[PDB]
Amino acid sequence: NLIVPSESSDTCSLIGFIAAKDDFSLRLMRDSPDIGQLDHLHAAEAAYQ
Amino acid sequence: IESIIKTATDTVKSEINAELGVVPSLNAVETGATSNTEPEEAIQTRTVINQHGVSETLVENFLSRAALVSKRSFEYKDHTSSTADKNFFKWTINTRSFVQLRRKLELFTYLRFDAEITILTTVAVNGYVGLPDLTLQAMFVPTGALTPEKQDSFHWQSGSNASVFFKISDPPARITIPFMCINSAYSVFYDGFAGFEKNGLYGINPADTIGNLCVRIVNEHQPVGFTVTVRVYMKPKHIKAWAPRPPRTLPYMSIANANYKGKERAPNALSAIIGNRDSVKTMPHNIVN
Amino acid sequence: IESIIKTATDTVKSEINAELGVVPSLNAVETGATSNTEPEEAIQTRTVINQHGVSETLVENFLSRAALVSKRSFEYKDHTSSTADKNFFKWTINTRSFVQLRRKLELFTYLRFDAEITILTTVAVNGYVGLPDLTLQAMFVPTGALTPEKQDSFHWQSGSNASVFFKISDPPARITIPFMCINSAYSVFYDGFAGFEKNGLYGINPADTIGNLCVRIVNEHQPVGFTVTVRVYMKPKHIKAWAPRPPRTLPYMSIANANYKGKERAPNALSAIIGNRDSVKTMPHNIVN
Amino acid sequence: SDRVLQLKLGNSAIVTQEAANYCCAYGEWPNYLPDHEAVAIDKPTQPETATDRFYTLKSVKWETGSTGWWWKLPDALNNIGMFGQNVQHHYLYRSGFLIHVQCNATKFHQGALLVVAIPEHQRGAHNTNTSPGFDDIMKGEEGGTFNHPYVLDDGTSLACATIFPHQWINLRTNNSATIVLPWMNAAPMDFPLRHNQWTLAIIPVVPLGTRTTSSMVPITVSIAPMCCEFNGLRHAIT
Amino acid sequence: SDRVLQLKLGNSAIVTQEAANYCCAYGEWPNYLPDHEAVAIDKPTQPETATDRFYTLKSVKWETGSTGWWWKLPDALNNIGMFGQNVQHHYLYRSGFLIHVQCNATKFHQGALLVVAIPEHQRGAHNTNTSPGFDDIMKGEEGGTFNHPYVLDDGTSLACATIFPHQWINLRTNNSATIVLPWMNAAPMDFPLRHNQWTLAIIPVVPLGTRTTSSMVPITVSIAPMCCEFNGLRHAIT
Amino acid sequence: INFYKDSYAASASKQDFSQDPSKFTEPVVEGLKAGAPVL
Amino acid sequence: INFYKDSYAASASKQDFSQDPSKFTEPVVEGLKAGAPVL
Amino acid sequence: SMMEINNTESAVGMERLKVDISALTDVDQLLFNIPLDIQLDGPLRNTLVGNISRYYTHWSGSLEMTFMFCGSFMAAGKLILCYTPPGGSCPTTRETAML
Ligand SMILES: CC(C)Oc1ccc(CNc2cccc3c(-c4ccc(C#N)nc4)ccnc23)cc1
Ligand SMILES: CC(C)Oc1ccc(CNc2cccc3c(-c4ccc(C#N)nc4)ccnc23)cc1
Repeated sequence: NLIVPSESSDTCSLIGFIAAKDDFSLRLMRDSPDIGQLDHLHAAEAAYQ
Repeated sequence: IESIIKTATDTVKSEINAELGVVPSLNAVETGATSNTEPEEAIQTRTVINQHGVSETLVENFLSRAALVSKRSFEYKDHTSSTADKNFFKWTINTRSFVQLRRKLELFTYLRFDAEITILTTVAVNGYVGLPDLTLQAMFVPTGALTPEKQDSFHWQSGSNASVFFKISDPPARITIPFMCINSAYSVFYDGFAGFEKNGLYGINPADTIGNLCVRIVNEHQPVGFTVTVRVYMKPKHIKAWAPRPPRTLPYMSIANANYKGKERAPNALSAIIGNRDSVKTMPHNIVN
Repeated sequence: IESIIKTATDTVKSEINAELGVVPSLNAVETGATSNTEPEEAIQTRTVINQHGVSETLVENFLSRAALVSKRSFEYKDHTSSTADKNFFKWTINTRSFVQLRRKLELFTYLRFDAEITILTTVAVNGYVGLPDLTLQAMFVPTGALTPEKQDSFHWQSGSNASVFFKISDPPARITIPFMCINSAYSVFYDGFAGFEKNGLYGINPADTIGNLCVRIVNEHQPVGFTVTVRVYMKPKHIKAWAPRPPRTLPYMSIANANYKGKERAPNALSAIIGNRDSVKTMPHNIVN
Repeated sequence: SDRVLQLKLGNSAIVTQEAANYCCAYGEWPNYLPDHEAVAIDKPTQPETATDRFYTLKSVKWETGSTGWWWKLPDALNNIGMFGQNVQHHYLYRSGFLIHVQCNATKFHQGALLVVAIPEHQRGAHNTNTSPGFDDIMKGEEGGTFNHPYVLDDGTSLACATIFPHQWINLRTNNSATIVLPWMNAAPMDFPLRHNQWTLAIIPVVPLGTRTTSSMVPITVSIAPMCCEFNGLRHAIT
Repeated sequence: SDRVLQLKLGNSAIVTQEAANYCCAYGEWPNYLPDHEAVAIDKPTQPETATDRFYTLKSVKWETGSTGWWWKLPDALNNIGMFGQNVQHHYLYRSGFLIHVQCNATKFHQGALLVVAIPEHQRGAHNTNTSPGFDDIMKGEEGGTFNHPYVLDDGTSLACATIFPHQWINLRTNNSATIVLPWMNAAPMDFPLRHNQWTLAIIPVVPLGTRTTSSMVPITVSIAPMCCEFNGLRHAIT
Repeated sequence: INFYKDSYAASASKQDFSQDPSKFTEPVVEGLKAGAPVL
Repeated sequence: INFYKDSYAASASKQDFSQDPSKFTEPVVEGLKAGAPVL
Repeated sequence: SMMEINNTESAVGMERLKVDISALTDVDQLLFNIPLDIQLDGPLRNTLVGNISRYYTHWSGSLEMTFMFCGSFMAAGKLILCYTPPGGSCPTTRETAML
């Protein structure tokens, strides 16, 4: 159990981390689905003016 | 230690462990080091001879593929009465306009590379007569050179500017620009102001200024109008990269800055980058049979 | 014994035979071995020095020729009012659609090869103005990448996807895709279910998933409409093959499965694969003079 | 001499006095996975004699109308003995198989069984576009029966099935068949609940006949896994 | 340095930062049965990492009135994981055990647990001539509680139980105890369903005390069989 | 002629003349004989 | 194949297999140990 | 790099990067789980391993998870962290997960 004395905070936090090990390998490059655009960005048109 | 790595590491067999004072799964994140716990320390392993190559994650391979950096459409017509790109355009060269290349490049702080440029041109008849085989001129106009004001201005005589002349029926025009920063690397990010006064631009290293790409149709206008679209692709090559960064999460807003708003709701909202699940005990795609 | 065979075997002369306990024409099919009876044992032979090469039946030569795997027609027009392939299409990559390649590949259980892809494009005027020299973009969209939703969506900026840009007046576009199974060989047949739940697809190894081929016209639409047809050819090369199989007899029904019905009557009916003759004593094409 | 055979594996033995040699599929023998072919890095369990033994399935009756029978491996064994318990507790499995098929009758009987081991026997459905369902494919110890053995239920043919590892049981000649199967997969290990490497098929190409008094003529199947390995220990799916 | 310990067996690992050395009972370490001591002649199954791993039992609450707890080996594990499946399918079993007992509290808590492994802990009943019944003895994973820990429920004494392999958990000093048990039997193997070699006993000789706010203080037991062998394969008793 | 950096880009390999048909024609544990009856 | 006079014209350099991840994973002044606790 | 394990509504901003642990009055309770599908939008996605891997389609090799306890010096406790190879449902009881 989480066991704490009266003057410690009754609730405590975990931070979780992840990494790859050095046996890790990646294959077949693709466009990442994490980014996109619908319009032009602001001031992009102005690069032509 | 710096070493040559071509394949992923092998796994050794491991036995039972029961040693006092030896505790390889315990770590201290506060040092800032990543965990050094090996699998052979955490579980009993078998021997595995690992053949998986690591070449596809080379920074050269990761970055050196051609990406769209500029796309412009203009009317090829008689422009005597237009308000407009009058048979030519000028582009102030930047990499911030197209998010897929922008996000890849911004994984790094400093980059040194040469740029392979491909120019792809396409033509459509304005609202048919067939498509003309036009000649185009692309002229690099460096910092402080004069840009053309007209399709037939004498700037296009190009005595010292690099120009390439190319046809629409040809393969795409291709040139390499050398690495041309006045520093040893481009500043992908710049925590500074461009000028000696306070009013100068934030976020753009003056050292990285390339110049202008000016593109005209060389032909006189025809009796009918066309739309010409020019696409510029850039491929980094002979790449060096330094100090990798947290990737962009929020949608870009502007080419001038890193300003951020996020999507209205997760994923990639300012308040929540990952989409919500019901609780920390909920397994979203749980296998049930 | 494994040996190098370049030509068919020679025939030796043989004499009369009359040996007790030696009976080379007798066999036992129940072992599962094929008959080892030689011609020199069955008849009196002459010596024949055999020069006939065996190179054309090499698995490399048998399979490594280009076959049509995908054919799509779409309208190149203004699509603002269409319901339709609106100047582009997406194809989920498979080999089961065209029976001649499908049957050849299905002579084997496991195959490992690289794929040479040729893209042939053709255009006709919709119901004449001449034919335009269009630019097309083919983009490989692997598993879990985003496919384009529109002809001009930003997915086509192709920062990390492989794209090829090619003209209709060019020779057919050609690339090689490497052998890309997550296993050591493709599973030509798969006696299993794709998912951890019961509802997943039968008959398709998830390990063999290639992805999507997305093809657009790069040009803006013209004032008149065209039909564009795209043909994709695949040629296996650097081929390894394992465990040959009974060939397909019944017509294929579906690309999802081995489901079978047969023709209404022989040949290749479910009840009769060979066409009928009148009796086992009837010689159908008997020579009579 | 090639007619008498004893197979001994663990606590189980089979003798036959009327074999016809035996088949080693593709000339291979079962082996454990070597280190230069391994993927999963946890130390595998290798139960040996607890798993590597003959399991005898329920016998089927050979009748004049019989179309033939099939059993899928590992599915037919996935719930049997310590083999089944290890497949239930482990994500990954690998093994060979030794298959012994048994069918005696009198010298006044006639009939021939094609006994064939088919790798990746992906079934078709008859006369439909819908793929075979889970309950059509996954039969367990009982196995299934052929719908159309003449096309092997897959639109191909029985006549060419001798390209696969096989023997015959010809009641004139022999009363048993033996096939030794190596590991036959594109991956070095697999999840045993969703993919079957081998289908055993028993097809009566010549029907059972006699003019003595009829007796029930059963066909009996004994299968020993060979060189069982299991990886990815967790709770039982079961 | 003798306060931090990692125990790794199969796919399981335990770390402790507050150990007090660990006990090897009678200075022994678990080993497999050698040929000069074997009785049963069938080849044994040795499942290794499938059986030789920590199993964690249900935790018990240490309360001010607690008399102590016990678990019998192999009984407490006879239905757990691949260890349980092998005991169910085999007549004969042999193994050692590595026992790790866990109990943390605050620096304002006090209390001492005697953690002792008792060989052949043959129980008595209190105040009767009738011997303890089957359901008094055989408790499984839940284990039992002491009736009279002062006589160890056997008419002897708690004060002398330190003759058996033991550690203490003194909440001042340490939060865990570790005991390594060899095979401890007069026969080289035994039938695991009718004889228990070892009893783990946890007895609060000093009761749990504090004047901070009370929290539940659990005691947790993890037991890894070591060098499991099984003989006499048959159907599961189960 | 191959100026590409990846070896999978190469032309086809039509020179592999090794055969072993006995794995398909004679997977019997005791090899057949010519001078003796099979059974 | 490179017949151009400037070496920056060349094709890409995909052969640099040197790594040192410890500058990102272990920039600690006293290197970590396997056989000893970190703090 | 930090997992966004607390990807729940009413966790706002930085709160999504920590999991809060409280004292319990029932033994052996489940505290949290982590979905491992890097392709789908779960706790692993916005990580260094996550963001780089999503430029690729295939992956192999081992992952390391590290948890830092951030209670007071006076806080004590023992946790069990379990990885389950695939094939069935995510375990909901400790006696199942510890296998
Ligand atoms: C007309 C012909 C003869 O000359 C031309 C043709 C085209 C061009 C357009 N080039 C270019 C377009 C876009 C970007 C670059 C960069 C660059 C890229 C990334 C970073 C970062 N991080 N920093 C600099 C360097 C050189 N060039 C560029 C320039 C001259
Ligand atoms: C747009 C350009 C740059 O990229 C492209 C272009 C075209 C393609 C289309 N490829 C493909 C089309 C059809 C089949 C394949 C296969 C394949 C074949 C047979 C078997 C079996 N048995 N299994 C896999 C492998 C790779 N590819 C294929 C993919 C990417």
